[PDB]
Amino acid sequence: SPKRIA
Amino acid sequence: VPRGSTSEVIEDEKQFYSKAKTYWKQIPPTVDGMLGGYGHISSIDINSSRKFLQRFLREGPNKTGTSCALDCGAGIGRITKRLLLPLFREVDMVDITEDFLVQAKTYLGEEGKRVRNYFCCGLQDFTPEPDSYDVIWIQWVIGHLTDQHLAEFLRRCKGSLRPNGIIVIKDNMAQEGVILDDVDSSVCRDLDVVRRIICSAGLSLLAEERQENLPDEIYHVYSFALR
Ligand SMILES: Nc1ncnc2c1ncn2[C@@H]1O[C@H](CSCC[C@H](N)C(=O)O)[C@@H](O)[C@H]1O
Repeated sequence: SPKRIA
Repeated sequence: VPRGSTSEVIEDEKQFYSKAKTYWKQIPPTVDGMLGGYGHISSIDINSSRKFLQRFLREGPNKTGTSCALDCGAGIGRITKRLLLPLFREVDMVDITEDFLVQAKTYLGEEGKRVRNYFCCGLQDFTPEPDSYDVIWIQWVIGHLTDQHLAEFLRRCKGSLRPNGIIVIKDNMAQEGVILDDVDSSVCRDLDVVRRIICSAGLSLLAEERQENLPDEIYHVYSFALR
């Protein structure tokens, strides 16, 4: 999915 | 320093796939589920995808047809509903998660009667019919394939295109390298890596576009149109 930059 | 291939980041290929299958089996069959808590961005995404695709639908020698599209990693059919069914006479869906394809029959409503095949298969195991699709749409799923499997899937997709057909990839891109997410069991690759893979599959870029108006905190998203 679209997701927060780790 | 940066990793350039999945073979540097995946400890065990069978577990890479099996963990991803388990992860998606426990995601709700909803737009917010498909979008990882970002269900609210769906309209921004679809509007941009539509404009991107319409580039290729103009009259002329290379006009992409409108008979059939294939939605890859389709989930419940978010893209099939809002982007593809309106533009293509029929659509096929492929996804690994049976529960999502079952939910799709509800989610898609009456227009879903024009979904022809619902294929429940991993992309790594799927061979689309030759000379069948005007558009093959691959969104928010390439990170679930190894580089070898992604290159091979793209080769099989090439063989499935109708005259003037295109493949579209739309996905998360890393600033640099190849980054493992061990919770959903996927990778995020930089633009150089993705372009390498596309080239390896015997495909060429027609267009590349960054998605605008996304939350600042998330990976950048790009679209590629290929033939
Ligand atoms: N190896 C694989 N082959 C096919 N589908 C896969 C897969 N790994 C994950 N998936 C599917 O990939 C989807 C990611 S969520 C994104 C769904 C859809 N592309 C959209 O943008 O709305 C889920 O439906 C999940 O079941």
